[PDB]
Amino acid sequence: EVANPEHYIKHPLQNRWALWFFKNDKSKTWQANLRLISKFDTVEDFWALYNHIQLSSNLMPGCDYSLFKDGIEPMWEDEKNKRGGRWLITLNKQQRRSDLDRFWLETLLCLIGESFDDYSDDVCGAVVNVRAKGDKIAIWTTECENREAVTHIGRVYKERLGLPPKIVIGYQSHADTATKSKNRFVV
Ligand SMILES: Nc1nc2c(c(=O)[nH]1)[n+](CCOc1ccc(Cl)cc1)cn2[C@@H]1O[C@H](COP(=O)(O)O)[C@@H](O)[C@H]1O
Repeated sequence: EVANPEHYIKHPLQNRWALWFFKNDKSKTWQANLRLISKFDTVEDFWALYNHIQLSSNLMPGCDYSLFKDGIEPMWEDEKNKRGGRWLITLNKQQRRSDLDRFWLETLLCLIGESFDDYSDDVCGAVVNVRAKGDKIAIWTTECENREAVTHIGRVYKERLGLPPKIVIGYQSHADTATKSKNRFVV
C-alpha cells in the first residue's frame, strides 16, 4: 500500500563527505585557517552545495577547497592519511582558465561516485589549491605502500581527467611532503 521510492527519495551516496575551505591569514596558525563548510551524503545535496559556492577559479590566491570522507580530517596527521600520499596535478597559470574548474568537478565526482571501484576504500579525499605560482589538485589515498591500489587510482584518475599519455603525474607520500623538498609512483 506504499509510495514508490524512486519518486521522492534523495539518491544516497556510498559515503558521507565533508567540504572544507581554507583562507590564508598570516597572523594565525595554519590549522586555524581550515574551516569546515558543510557535509552531505546524497546526490541532491552535493549539487546544492556545489551550485551555491564559488568556482575554484574565482577564489583569491591562497584559498583552497577540499573534500574528505566524514571522519577523515584534511591533514597528514589524521590516522587515515599519515601513512598515505597523494596524486598531484600541477596546473600552470594558463590552465586556471581552461582546466581548474573542470578537473576539480571531475575530481569531486570521482570521490562521491566511488569511481575507483575495488580500491575506493583507499581514497581519503582531494585538495584544490589556488595559488599565484600554479594551481594544484590532488587526490589523497590512505596507504602509500599499497602499490596496486595507489597506481590503479592514479590510472583511473588520469583517465577520468582526460590527460594524454605524454603528461606524467606523480604520487608522493605525505611523510616526504611533511619533512623534505620525490615521486614514489608515476602514471
Ligand atoms: N600540519 C600540517 N600542515 C600542513 C598540512 C597538513 O596536512 N598538516 N598541509 C596539507 C593539507 O593542506 C590543505 C590545504 C587546504 C585544505 Cl582546504 C585542506 C588541506 C599543508 N600544511 C602546511 O601548509 C604549508 C603549505 O602547504 P601547501 O603548499 O601544500 O598548500 C605546508 O608546508 C605546511 O606548513
